[PDB]
Amino acid sequence: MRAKWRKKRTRRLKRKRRKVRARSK
Amino acid sequence: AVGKNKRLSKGKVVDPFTRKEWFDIKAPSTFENRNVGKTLVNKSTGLKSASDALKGRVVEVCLADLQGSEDHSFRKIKLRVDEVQGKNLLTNFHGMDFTTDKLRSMVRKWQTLIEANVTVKTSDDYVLRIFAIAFTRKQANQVKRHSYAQSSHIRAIRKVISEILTKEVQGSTLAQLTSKLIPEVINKEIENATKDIFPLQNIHVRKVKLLKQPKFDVGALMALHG
Amino acid sequence: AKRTKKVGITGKYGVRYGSSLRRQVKKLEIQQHARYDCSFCGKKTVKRGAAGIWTCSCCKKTVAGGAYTVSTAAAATVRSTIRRLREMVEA
Amino acid sequence: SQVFGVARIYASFNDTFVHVTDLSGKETIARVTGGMKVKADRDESSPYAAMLAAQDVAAKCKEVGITAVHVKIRATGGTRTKTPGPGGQAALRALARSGLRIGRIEDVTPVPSDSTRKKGGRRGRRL
Amino acid sequence: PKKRASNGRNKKGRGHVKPVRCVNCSKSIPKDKAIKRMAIRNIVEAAAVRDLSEASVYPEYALPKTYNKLHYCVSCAIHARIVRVRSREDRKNR
Amino acid sequence: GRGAPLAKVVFRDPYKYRLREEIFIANEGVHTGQFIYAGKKASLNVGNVLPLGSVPEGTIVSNVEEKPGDRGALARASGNYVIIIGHNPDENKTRVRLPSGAKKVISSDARGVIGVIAGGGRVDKPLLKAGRAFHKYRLKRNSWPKTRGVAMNPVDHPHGGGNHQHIGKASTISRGAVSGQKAGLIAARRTGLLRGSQKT
Amino acid sequence: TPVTLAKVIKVLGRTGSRGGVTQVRVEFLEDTSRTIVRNVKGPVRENDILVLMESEREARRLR
RNA sequence: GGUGAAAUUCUUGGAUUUAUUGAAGACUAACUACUGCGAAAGCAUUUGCCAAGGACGUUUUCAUUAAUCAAGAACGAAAGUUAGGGGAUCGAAGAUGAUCAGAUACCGUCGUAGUCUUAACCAUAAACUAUGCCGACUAGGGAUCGGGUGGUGUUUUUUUAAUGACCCACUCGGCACCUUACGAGAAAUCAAAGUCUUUGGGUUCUGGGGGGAGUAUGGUCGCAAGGCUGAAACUUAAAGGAAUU
Repeated sequence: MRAKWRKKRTRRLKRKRRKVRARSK
Repeated sequence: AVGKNKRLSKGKVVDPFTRKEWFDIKAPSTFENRNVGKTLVNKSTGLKSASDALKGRVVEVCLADLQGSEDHSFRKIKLRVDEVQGKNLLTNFHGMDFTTDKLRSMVRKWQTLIEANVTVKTSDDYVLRIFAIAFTRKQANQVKRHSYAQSSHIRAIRKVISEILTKEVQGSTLAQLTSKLIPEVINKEIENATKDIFPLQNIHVRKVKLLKQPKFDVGALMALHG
Repeated sequence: AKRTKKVGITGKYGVRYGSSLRRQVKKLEIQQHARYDCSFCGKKTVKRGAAGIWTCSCCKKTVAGGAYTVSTAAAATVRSTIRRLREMVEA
Repeated sequence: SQVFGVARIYASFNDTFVHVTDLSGKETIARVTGGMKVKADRDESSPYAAMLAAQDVAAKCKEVGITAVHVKIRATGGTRTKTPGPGGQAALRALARSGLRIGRIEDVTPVPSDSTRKKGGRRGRRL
Repeated sequence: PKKRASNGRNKKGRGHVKPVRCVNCSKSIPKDKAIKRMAIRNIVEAAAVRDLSEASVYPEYALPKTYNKLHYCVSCAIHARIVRVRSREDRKNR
Repeated sequence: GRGAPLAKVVFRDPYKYRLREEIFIANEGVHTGQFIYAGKKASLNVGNVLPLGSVPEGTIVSNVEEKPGDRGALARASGNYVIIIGHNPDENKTRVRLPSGAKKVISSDARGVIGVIAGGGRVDKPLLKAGRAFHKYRLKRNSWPKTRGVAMNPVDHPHGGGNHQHIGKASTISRGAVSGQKAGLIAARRTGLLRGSQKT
Repeated sequence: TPVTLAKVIKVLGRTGSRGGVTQVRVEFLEDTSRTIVRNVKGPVRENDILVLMESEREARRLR
């Protein structure tokens, strides 16, 4: 897969993880 | 193509040239023999009339046709109709410009396109924006095939051209102004005053624009047609 | 001694009225309470007396201007444009 | 004699227009475009349709009595093709030897000076 | 690898160049990167001047020309055969 | 009760020995000691009162009137102006642009002050409190606070009633509705948030 | 149908994807000295006369 | 109207079209080039103001005040964020019509945010010359930009002074270009990537097989999206670079 789209998916996963951590704390 | 229209009228004959008539144009006396042509204007009804329709009209004619010559082939003028006394609708001077072919063949690589324009007015409350154009020249025995000019040289040439253009424009009327555009006399002292800065070549007057116009001026308008 | 970091003048509001509104009113209050100078003397003594009224203690001249600023950008643009038409008319 | 009217020929990649007007330009002698001559919806801008439209315009001008025509050609013009259409040359050639006598051949296509933006995106056409 | 000494075009020591749009595909390309063709043609085609001369008002005259500068992108030029690919050694000429 | 400051101008009576004091809306840029010239022959300066038929095209005016003798009708709030778009001599009428964007033709005999009204940009600081809003509305009228029709009782308001706070019927009200039925949006040509520029 | 008999003088070459159409430059004896480019389907040699229905139908290279 | 062909759609209340006028907004074609400036990003209309910078000349001055940089600071394409004006074209989302077994795309028509301007954040890119800065040397050739000097040189002037514009020769500082390899390099190629196994001019930063991963966490800045620092566990024997058939 293209590095740009992989990076975009990484940013989406980072946002999801940050939201999960914020809702947990 | 032809069979494509589904419906035409949203709500849901005779040939017009029978009513159409012919009217000859008369150019100002500042040019040579006029022989402008003939236009078609609707019948002079009691509501619109032919004269008022002819009032708002402009006719595009080449200057070579007016002069009856050849060297003025690449210059054309619009004639602005102002009043009509019947079959001899008189017109005035609107503006002069070259041809697209002339401009495109004029612009060439390895040269410069110095240009100038000043907003000025004549004596008779006639405001015209005079445009001037200039190209650098390759002198004899020159091996540098680009003829580049410094920005200071361009600035000085433009300033001098604007100064002489304003001097020409001031203290003159449309008749004398056109009678001096016709023989191409501006370029003479333009190149005389700008040749010291750079050799200069292909000196012409780009175009003029009619922005503001004084009153009808019938008395001196009649002078351009007798 | 920099008793505050970013809230500044709005520190009187405390934990209230959100953050964006507090920032907006902070900027507007800074513009309102800033001192300016009278064009007739050049001394920075101009203060705000009321809505659109800018008074002074030395020049003793009251100027009608913006609600929170002595001169507005739109007002200055309008004044310059009016001056331009006046010059065009008389010349 | 030899009354002069202008032709105002419009050449594009999709259609052809031969709209003869007076010298001033406020007239409607044989506007007739090159769309009704052929039933193809694709061959509108073709030499055959252009020649047919030019012949019709020449016949109408002969009926109206105009014998001298100036030609002012123009391309599509603007932020687009900029090149003259194939039908313009064919229409001019057909109108030449079909009656009226022409003069002062001139191109009048309007070309802007870096105005607006060309439609198609930064990547352009990707057919 | 390094297929060409000049990476895109003659852009050394300049950096950013104002871009232009292709004539047909309307693709935005740097001005120096556009293959510019100085097309000087005639608004009357071949074998038509003879027929256009005697069927024209006034004797001789006319004989004008059209002049257009076409900015073809690399893909459009390859497709329209404006420029043709050649061998490695022939690249260095001109 | 008015954001725009009031400027007091004294004018000598040309028919009797007395001083007549007008009430003027303080334009932006005016100051004490500045002379104000009101009339047709007066120059084009900020604060001067001139007939609309004498100012040039594109002029910015304020405190204009629909008809002569109205003592100033339109453009009287803080930070508003009227733009002279054109003049028509025959049956003299000045075409103008109002702050709302509507274009209306008015007689050239109408007079408007030159400049904009001071206190422009009054509504940028949020009220930030109930106290500021209450003090502002107290000097104007009894129009604050206002209770919602959903929380209103069904007899007290057509929108009221029911276990939940819902309108029930359509909020938009036709212009032909009689008094008592005009509760909510009136003659809603286009409802909801508009997307894009207003293009007024 | 107004016919025009025209005799060819020079075959340009074979055109078209399938090579069934041949280009030729042809003029007509009646009021000669003007020639047009036509396309022929069958085998055409020099000094061959063909009946054209069309006159102002200058053709183009086929595909 | 459009496309390979079509289709949505506007059309005897004038569609397209011709001619005139007015408003808006975007930009500075053609001139425009292996050419110019700036630390970089980046700058192509005219004029006026404010200054700033490079190059050249200099028997003018200070006298080593010098080269690179942890920390730190300024600027920083486009896009995005906050509050205003403007909002003419283009136009992510979206709305339709095509093509296709499927098309949420490539193709046709509209269309919000955005594209433009003011006051503040964003600190990013193939930000490339994938090439660090300063200083000394090393095969040649032509052209070009700015400056300087000499021509019993040309032309422009007032046929002849000045002032310019050209041609010949030289020099400094740049953008660069061409044939070759004394040499370097794995080769592509390089007058620097050379003066490195005949190994040392001064100096800053970065990397030790490919994934994990520019991820998690710990800190820090930011309204926000995100920016800087930055692993480990685990897995594999090939991941790669240049050229040849």
